[PDB]
Amino acid sequence: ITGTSTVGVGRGVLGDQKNINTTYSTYYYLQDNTRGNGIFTYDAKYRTTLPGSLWADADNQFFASYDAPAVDAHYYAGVTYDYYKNVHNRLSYDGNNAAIRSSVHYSQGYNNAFWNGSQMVYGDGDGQTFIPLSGGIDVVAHELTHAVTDYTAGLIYQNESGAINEAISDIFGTLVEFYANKNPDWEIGEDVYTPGISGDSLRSMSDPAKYGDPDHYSKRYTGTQDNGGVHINSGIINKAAYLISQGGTHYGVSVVGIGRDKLGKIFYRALTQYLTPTSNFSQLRAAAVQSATDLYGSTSQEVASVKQAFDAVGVK
Ligand SMILES: CC(C)C[C@H](NC(=O)CNP(=O)(O)CNC(=O)OCc1ccccc1)C(=O)O
Ligand SMILES: [Ca+2]
Ligand SMILES: [Ca+2]
Ligand SMILES: [Ca+2]
Ligand SMILES: [Ca+2]
Ligand SMILES: [Kr]
Ligand SMILES: [Kr]
Ligand SMILES: [Zn+2]
Repeated sequence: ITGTSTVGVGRGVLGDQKNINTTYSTYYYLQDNTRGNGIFTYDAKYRTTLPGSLWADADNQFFASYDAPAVDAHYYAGVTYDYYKNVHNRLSYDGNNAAIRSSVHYSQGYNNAFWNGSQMVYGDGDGQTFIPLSGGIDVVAHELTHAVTDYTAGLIYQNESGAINEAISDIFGTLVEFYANKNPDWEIGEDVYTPGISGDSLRSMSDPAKYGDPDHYSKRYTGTQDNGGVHINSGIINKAAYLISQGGTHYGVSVVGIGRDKLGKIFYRALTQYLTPTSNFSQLRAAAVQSATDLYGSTSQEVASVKQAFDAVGVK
């Protein structure tokens, strides 16, 4: 909408207060004009018709329980935009400052979030499996990263390419969580998953097997559920990424860590310059090796560590 940029204040899903960029024109809308061509957050009103209505508020204060998922979807989309711009010199998901749209209060008791090809969509959860999923910065960044993937490598959402697609979203979701630097970890979704159970999460990158997912190619799933295991076999790539960053010895193979920043540079370059819609795990290894070679040199530690990490998870 046309209006003037304003600054509201509210509380997110976890009860934390934060400022949000809004737009005033009769109402205060969740429209952040400070980033690209805007970040826009919508109310889906417990229905499934998208996007719903641009979020309107009478007083620029967003402290109601109903407001909390919107506050966080809006704010964490901003953090994610900032990460891609400041760290990777990428302007929004398309690289040309496309408007970023999210809808919250999608459906009833909806235990998921997704990119629908055009926007992000967040359920509220059923209150037992999840609380509203936009409360997780890693989840928000995971979802927006699907848009980045779709505009770049275009990894098909099934089988190995789809597991790479998922892992890219978990990797950058985690790197955004570290960028914001509030309780960062290598787990996915811990802030919104199972409010009655402490210390768990949806997936672990450091130890995928803790939540049932493979950590070696010899344990990959090859059935048909979950689009051929895209959220399952992502554990193999997540583990490789974790080892590149943090190091470790895994199934007897030692990896010298190179840190999160270099992990992000290598995988961002692989995603945007080498991966294709049909890339498989072996092709991802080759893309990561080439990316690290471009950035750091063929004789570098970074190249050697990428190779060690993929060796450790059984990907040649
Ligand atoms: C319990 C769940 C939270 C776990 C998992 N989801 C995630 O980890 C995050 N959402 P996501 O990975 O973005 C969904 N992915 C998803 O819904 O993919 C289908 C689609 C394709 C094209 C258009 C619209 C939807 C899942 O879906 O099993
Ligand atoms: Ca209000
Ligand atoms: Ca965390
Ligand atoms: Ca996390
Ligand atoms: Ca929990
Ligand atoms: Kr982005
Ligand atoms: Kr997620
Ligand atoms: Zn995903």
